[PDB]
Amino acid sequence: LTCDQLPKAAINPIQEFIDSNPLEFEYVLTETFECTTRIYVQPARWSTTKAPTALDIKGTQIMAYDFVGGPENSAHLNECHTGDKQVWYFQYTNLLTDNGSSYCAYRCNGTEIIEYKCASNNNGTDPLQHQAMEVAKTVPNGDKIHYAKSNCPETHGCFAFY
Amino acid sequence: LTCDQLPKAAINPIQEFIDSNPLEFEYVLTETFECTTRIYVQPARWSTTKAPTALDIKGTQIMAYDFVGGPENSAHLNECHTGDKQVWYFQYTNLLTDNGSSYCAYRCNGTEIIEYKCASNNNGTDPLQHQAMEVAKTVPNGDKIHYAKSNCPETHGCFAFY
Ligand SMILES: *[C@@H]1O[C@H](CO)[C@@H](O)[C@H](O)[C@H]1NC(C)=O
Ligand SMILES: *[C@@H]1O[C@H](CO)[C@@H](O)[C@H](O)[C@H]1NC(C)=O
Ligand SMILES: *[C@@H]1O[C@H](CO)[C@@H](O)[C@H](O)[C@H]1NC(C)=O
Ligand SMILES: *[C@@H]1O[C@H](CO)[C@@H](O)[C@H](O)[C@H]1NC(C)=O
Repeated sequence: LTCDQLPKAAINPIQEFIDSNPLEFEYVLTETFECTTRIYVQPARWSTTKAPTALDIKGTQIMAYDFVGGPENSAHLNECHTGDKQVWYFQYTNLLTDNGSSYCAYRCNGTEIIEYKCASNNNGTDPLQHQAMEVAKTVPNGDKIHYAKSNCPETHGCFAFY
Repeated sequence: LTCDQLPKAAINPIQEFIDSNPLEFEYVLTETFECTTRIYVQPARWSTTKAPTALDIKGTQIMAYDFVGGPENSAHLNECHTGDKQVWYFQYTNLLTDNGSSYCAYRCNGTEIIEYKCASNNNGTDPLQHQAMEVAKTVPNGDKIHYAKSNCPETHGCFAFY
């Protein structure tokens, strides 16, 4: 199996993601998105693209990306500080269940995987999530995929921020 | 007029704030919240306080505060990185109108004002907002209140983030 052959799952309407806030990552590829919270935001009233935004928040640092739909269930992200483009797909989503929400998303470079983000608001207890992670690790460079919360900083009274 | 005598307006239910996302500050007191976007987040499924969170996002930096209600329409904030406490009130709110949402909030130390945050998603066009700012500037230390967006960094394709 190669990264281009992974499933490209249907994307839930944006409000379903917003209603899942806040999420934390359970499995990631590089160190970048360890100990990170995901927040979805609807488009600004003054946005001329009317693209929603994904926020990746790691302590007191934040990466924001406006995103729009592309072909074959892709998300086309524009990183808001640089204007750099990223193309993402979902292996699966399972939002707004009786046990909360999860999904696994990935970014390829051709046949290899270069980033991975499995998110949930149920502490990774959706059996689909572990299952998806085990499939993603089988594509080239998927050996890097690892648990995202092994050594996160101590909290100071909040639950999704530190 | 002193800061303790400013109005302490009714607080809209949290979902009305969430539905106003994203907001930007129009008037602030210190330099801290210049060029800053406000995002409200519902409590995490795993939060034992079930407090919502306010996010103040300034470029790639973020301050998060879980907050709960206190006496006399106060918001009691817990800054998520330090555990430091802040007590806030609203001069007014005007959320989810046909021209969007605005509010002005403040933080006193006794008779003086120490921080001010007027937010909107309509570029400060709610006449209540300019009016509230003109009242707040009359309390001790209100002379510091100023326009929040005079010199913000260039955007790179997004609208509420940079
Ligand atoms: C994929 O890798 C190649 C080789 O380094 C690079 O030129 C390209 O920009 C990368 N990203 C893609 C195709 O999104
Ligand atoms: C979340 O899952 C991790 C890993 O299994 C575990 O160590 C932790 O106790 C869980 N947290 C809760 C609140 O159940
Ligand atoms: C108000 O100012 C006094 C004097 O510096 C300080 O001790 C106190 O902690 C400040 N903050 C309050 C009352 O919230
Ligand atoms: C927002 O208001 C400022 C100050 O009046 C103005 O310079 C700017 O052009 C306004 N933006 C829009 C999109 O109307």
